[PDB]
Amino acid sequence: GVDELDKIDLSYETTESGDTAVSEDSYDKYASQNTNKEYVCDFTDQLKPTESGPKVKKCEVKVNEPLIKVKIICPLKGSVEKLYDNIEYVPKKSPYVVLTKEETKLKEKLLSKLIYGLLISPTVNEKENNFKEGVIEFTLPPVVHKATVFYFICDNSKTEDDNKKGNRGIVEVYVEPYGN
Amino acid sequence: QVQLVQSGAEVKKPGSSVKVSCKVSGGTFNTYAIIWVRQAPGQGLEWMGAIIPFQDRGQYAQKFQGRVTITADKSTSTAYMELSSLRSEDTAVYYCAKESGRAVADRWGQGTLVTVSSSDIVMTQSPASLALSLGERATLYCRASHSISSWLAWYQQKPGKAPKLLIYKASTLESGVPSRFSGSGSGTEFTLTISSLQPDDFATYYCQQYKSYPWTFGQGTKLEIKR
Amino acid sequence: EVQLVESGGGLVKPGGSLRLSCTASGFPFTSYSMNWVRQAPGKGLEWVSSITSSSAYVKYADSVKGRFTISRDNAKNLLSLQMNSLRVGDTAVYYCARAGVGAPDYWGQGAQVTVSSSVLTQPPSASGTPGQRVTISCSGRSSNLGSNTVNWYQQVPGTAPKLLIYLKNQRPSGVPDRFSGSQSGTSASLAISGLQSDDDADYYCAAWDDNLDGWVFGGGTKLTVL
Repeated sequence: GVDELDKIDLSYETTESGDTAVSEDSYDKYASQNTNKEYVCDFTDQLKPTESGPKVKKCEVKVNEPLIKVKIICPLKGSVEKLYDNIEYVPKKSPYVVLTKEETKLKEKLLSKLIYGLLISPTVNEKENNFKEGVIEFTLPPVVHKATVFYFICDNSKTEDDNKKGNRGIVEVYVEPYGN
Repeated sequence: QVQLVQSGAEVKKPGSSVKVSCKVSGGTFNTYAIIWVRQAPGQGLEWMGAIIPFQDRGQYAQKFQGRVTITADKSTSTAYMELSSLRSEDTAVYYCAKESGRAVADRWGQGTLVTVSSSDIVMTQSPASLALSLGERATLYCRASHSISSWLAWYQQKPGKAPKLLIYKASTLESGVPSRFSGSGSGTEFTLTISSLQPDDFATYYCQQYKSYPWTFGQGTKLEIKR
Repeated sequence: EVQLVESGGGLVKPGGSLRLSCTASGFPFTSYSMNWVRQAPGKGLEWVSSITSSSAYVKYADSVKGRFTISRDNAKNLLSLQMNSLRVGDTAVYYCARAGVGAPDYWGQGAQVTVSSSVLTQPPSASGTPGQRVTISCSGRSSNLGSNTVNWYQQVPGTAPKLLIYLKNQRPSGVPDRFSGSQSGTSASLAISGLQSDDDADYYCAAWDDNLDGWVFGGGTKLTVL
């Protein structure tokens, strides 16, 4: 489909674990902070370099009701000296571009071609809706016909302080059908 | 840790159907792929299909298309592989496996014996067999007919057991694998090396590409002790 | 070592113009949106304008729409605010404030601008003796607090607002655990435990308003430590 050949990288491939070598049964899995209609995944304090690193921090966002708004916060490099120097986020074009599992690897997909009727506002408060500024947002539509799963990454595992290593953030947005 | 439990053995007549179950306990079931691989008696491994349960639709190898169904019951965390129009040639041990976020199938069921009685990447492995003594350096070769980048895994299979993953991404050792194992290669030529052979090493080793379905295996290298 | 330094302030005749500038240090300027907030003498905080990192999206308050223009040069780590057709109502300290995950997290000392010849609701006063747990409340509408997290500022007179609570209940590094914030529906409040004389100051709640497309502040509450 055209418009996809112009916005996504068809050659991109990654995995949930990345280069951490941690299997999913050893992830630190936890649920998003859900308040009213807003489900939030905040990695502000989850990814700092630790002795045991690299760890995988997976935030699970489970949606089965309409008009839910998802906010994801990924600390910027420089926010705290030394701790996020090598932090990276994927896709760079989030939330317009997301990762979906094709076969057994994560590849790029346009979120608007995945959850139709989605709303992505260009701004988050006064900021740009992009991990470049530290936070992304999108609002799911009143109706979803099919189960959908897509991922975001906020990886500080390549950052090293002392002998400590940062953790790898993962967001899984599991949108079960709703609205009939 | 994750455990996959399959249904019991089954004897079937030619032309009938068989359904093998696979119960996953521990870990997450709905968003990770379940794989089905069979192995005829004394033969190599053969990928049949896969399924990510939340999608409710499976993917299949052309050999079995129109003849097999892979389902998943999310309420019981149980995957099924149903194979119709059975043959004597379908006599094999059928394994289910699961990927765990590292793309490779690193969790395997015990296998289920089914006896029937009344443009794909080609992996080439050498030597077919290797006879060495303890303390000696072992070197196994594996070639891919098309570039697979670094999406290559090395399995150790003892008799009667399921494949055990030793190396993924060409050279990443699975946890618990001793350092005397090492992997190397990129593109089309890969090697598995055992720096000093130990008693537990003598088995049959397979390489497998997981760049693209249908996943394909080499015919293995039987590494046995020298007289 | 993040710092924001304004300049250009001074006395302007009613109807004249003035160019404010703010120069940034200590952080990647290209990774942060910027704001201008103004505080008239004796009064509270009023958001003026915002500009995104790439200058792709500018937003203004209707108080200043048509007269004010925000710009940035990231090669010069520069933020700018041209102010035209000024009025006595525009008399205020003009802070440049870096945008945070919630409300703006770092502020400059402010440029004094003198021109001479919809809101959050806070209690006007709050008091308590040392050691007590005092409460300051904040209520709004569904366009702000009904769909956006609250933030809390502490301003000692003569200095810039200091961020205490962002994103409802998060504390910036260096803020004691005795400060905590809660929020429910269109209501919210701030809790200050172990009250001490060092807390005697004004407190503002802040949240985004989707209808206004800008930051809204509370009128402010003066906490006196008895």
